[PDB]
Amino acid sequence: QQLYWSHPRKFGQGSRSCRVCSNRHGLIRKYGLNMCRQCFRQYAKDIGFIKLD
Amino acid sequence: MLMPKKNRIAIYELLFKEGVMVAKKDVHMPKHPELADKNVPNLHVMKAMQSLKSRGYVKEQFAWRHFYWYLTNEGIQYLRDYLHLPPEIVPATLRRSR
Amino acid sequence: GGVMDVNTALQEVLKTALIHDGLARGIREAAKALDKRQAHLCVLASNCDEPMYVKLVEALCAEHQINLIKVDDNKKLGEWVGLCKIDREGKPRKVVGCSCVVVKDYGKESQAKDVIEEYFKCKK
Amino acid sequence: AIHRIRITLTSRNVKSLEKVCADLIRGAKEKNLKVKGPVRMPTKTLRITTRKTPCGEGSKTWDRFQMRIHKRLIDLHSPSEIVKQITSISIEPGVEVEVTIADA
Amino acid sequence: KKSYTTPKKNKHKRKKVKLAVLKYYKVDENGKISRLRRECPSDECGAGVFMASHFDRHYCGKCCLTYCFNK
Repeated sequence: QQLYWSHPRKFGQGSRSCRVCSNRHGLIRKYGLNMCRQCFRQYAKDIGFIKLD
Repeated sequence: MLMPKKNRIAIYELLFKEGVMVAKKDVHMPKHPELADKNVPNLHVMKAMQSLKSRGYVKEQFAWRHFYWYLTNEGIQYLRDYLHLPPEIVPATLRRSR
Repeated sequence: GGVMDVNTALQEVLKTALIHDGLARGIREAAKALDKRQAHLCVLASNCDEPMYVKLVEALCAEHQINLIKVDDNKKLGEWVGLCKIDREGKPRKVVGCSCVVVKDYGKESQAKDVIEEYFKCKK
Repeated sequence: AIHRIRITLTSRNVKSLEKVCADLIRGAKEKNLKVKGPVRMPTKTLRITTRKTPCGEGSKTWDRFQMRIHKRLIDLHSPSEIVKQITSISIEPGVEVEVTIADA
Repeated sequence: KKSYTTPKKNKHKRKKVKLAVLKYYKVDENGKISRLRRECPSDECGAGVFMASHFDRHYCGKCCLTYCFNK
């Protein structure tokens, strides 16, 4: 088994991914959510966000 | 080799004692948490529990990047044999709820 | 009838030592188990495949203590040690030969069944 | 001996926090604990704005999601042994309650 | 997403050589033993385990990243 089997991943789009579905594009870092934008519109009611305006 | 026999016994003894297992779907983290300290990676836990599922000795569930496993009666029979324990032991769950 | 026959030192203590992983099996494990000061009991088959080791394993006991018991059936001690599971041991996909065995730990004590060789070290 | 002792409450929903807070004032007033009235802190609003489409096609509409958080303070003049009594009844709804042994 | 055009320096893996088990001990007289290849000066590997002999080196196969002597 190899000793060089990974590359640094301490910043950028290689570091972070969605907590529900493991995707890397269009994720929300605001308030500590770390969901994908399509997964957020799916769970927003259970998390406690609403729309009024 | 898949893993040293020292690792394989430490997964099965923790599974038999606790009655359940939990792990995340990531092959790269160097240590499984909890009583799998003293050096076994969670890649060995995923690969060990997969081999135990296809024999019928555990049930499996999955949600949000985590596996869940439950031990069952044929698996209790097989692990009590493999670990050489006395035939009277059932260490995980026994007392009737109210 | 009878009691405490020498097969007790070749089957019942030996099967008990396997439950505690105490055995070294075959030549290079056995030699390494004699060189590091771990050996407690030794078993040796008839001449199979190589006449030279029959000199060597006896001489390696003379370099230490002659805890050596003899059973010439090369298939039998291999059959007795031959699987770690409780059941269905005898399948022809296993049942290999095993020319020599050495014990590091003798396992759980009972009925003085291990003491045959401790008597033989004063009686022989 | 007595202390000056401070309780803080927090929730999303307003009208459950009103009934929780009113009951803490009554239990202190009937036992003469000389309670200082509920201080309303400014409201906090969280906002997220997202495209509605899952795939990037169509006319360019947006969704505007928000969450609102409400916070209060009450101060008491009493022993440390009796805040433990009154801070244990009517607290059943989804309201945070926190207390600190000296702040006044 | 295509048909594949093949390389031409082909191996699957190497073949590991097969040899009989033990030649590191000698009986010279009745009850006289010699050890033909040496142990390495070490904490865990100090007994029953041997250094290779090459044409210009002695090497420990167990401590494999190190324990090499240049004669």
